Amino acid sequence: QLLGLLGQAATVIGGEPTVSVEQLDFSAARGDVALQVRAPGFDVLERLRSRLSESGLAVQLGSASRDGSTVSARLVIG
Amino acid sequence: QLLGLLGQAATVIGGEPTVSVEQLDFSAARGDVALQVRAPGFDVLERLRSRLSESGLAVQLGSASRDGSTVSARLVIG
Repeated sequence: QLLGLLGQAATVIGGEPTVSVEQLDFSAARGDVALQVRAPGFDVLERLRSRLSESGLAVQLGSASRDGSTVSARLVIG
Repeated sequence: QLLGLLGQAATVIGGEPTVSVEQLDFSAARGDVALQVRAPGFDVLERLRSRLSESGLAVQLGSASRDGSTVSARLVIG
């Protein structure tokens, strides 16, 4: 079902213009979608996780850290 | 400017239910989306390429080979 999931996540992440997707990958073997994202701050990552989850997606937000103007984290979408 | 790219590709690929996405990776450094797909036959991969291109996506279909019941190839979008 990692086809509606992709499209839905992409639409939700597009509703957060300050979020950038640096890398993204899925494998059938692993079973989920992993995204490396950057955002101006942690509140934006939390909101994005909230929006993905609200849309019905299983989402995990990895540990975030700040470097300069942005924070970065790994998102896992079921 | 590729969240819609991925979202659009997911919709087009979803219109080909016999195609399976085994792996998918994107990288901003690379600048495109690579997909490892399988399908029952080459005609399905060619139809999928045609549909992605028809939808307005830049698409390249790598060399395909058969193993057992399926063929496999690499798709590059963007």
